[PDB]
Parts: sequence; structure tokens; C-alpha cells
Amino acid sequence: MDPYCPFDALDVWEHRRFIVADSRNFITPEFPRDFWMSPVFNLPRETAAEQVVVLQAQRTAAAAALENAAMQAAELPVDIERRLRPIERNVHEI
Amino acid sequence: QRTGRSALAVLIRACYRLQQQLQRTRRALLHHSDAVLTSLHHVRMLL
Repeated sequence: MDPYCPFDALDVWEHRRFIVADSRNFITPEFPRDFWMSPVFNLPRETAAEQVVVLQAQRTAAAAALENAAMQAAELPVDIERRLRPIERNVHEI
Repeated sequence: QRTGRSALAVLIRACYRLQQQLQRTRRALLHHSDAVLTSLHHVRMLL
């Protein structure tokens, strides 16, 4: 698991003034690596398909209530013509 | 005597029953729209 590197180590001392050819070192933490713990990404069990099932069941349940309300409100036009026509005839009797 | 007193009876029966005909429509058309409101309300519940 060691990355390949031909060269071991080299040395020409670090005078703060004489910095030339500005490269950048690999910045590392001071803590032992063992707690830089492992990669884990876990799925939500509710799947893109499962939410489809749940929301479709909800849509189909709501459609029944919408149809119930429509059929409750679809009888009012029958009520108007069932209630007012006899009243119009009674007025006509005069 | 019996002519004019019986002629107004038709109008009496007409008016005292037209007073009820509209009361029935007051009651019958309000106990029905409340069902529509309750149904809309239930549909709002489902969401």
C-alpha cells in the first residue's frame, strides 16, 4: 500500500532568506493516522422507488376524497331544479 | 256573503303556504352546503 517513489531523501538547509523556486510541501496533520477514520456513505433505505410508491398511494387516496366531494357537490344543480320548479308553479297558480 | 269571503280563501292558502315554501328552501339548502364544506375540509385533511 506504499506509493512508489524512486528517491529516499535529500538535504540543502533551510535558510529563511534564501528561499528560491517556490514549491509547496504536502501539509499533514500532527495526529496519528488511525483516527482519520474510514470512508462510509450509507443509503437512506427509503428508495427513489419507495417514495414513488408511498406518494402514489397518497395520491390515489386523495383522489377518492376528491371524487367524494365532487359527487357531494354534483347534486346541488339537481336540488335547485327540484326545489324551485314547484315554487315557480305555485307562483304561477296565482 | 259566501262569495267574497270564499274568494279570498284561495289567496289566504296561497300566501300562508308560500311563507313556508321559502322557509323549507332556507333549511334544505343550508343542511346540504355544509356537507360540501365538510367534504372540502376532509379533503384538506387528507393532505
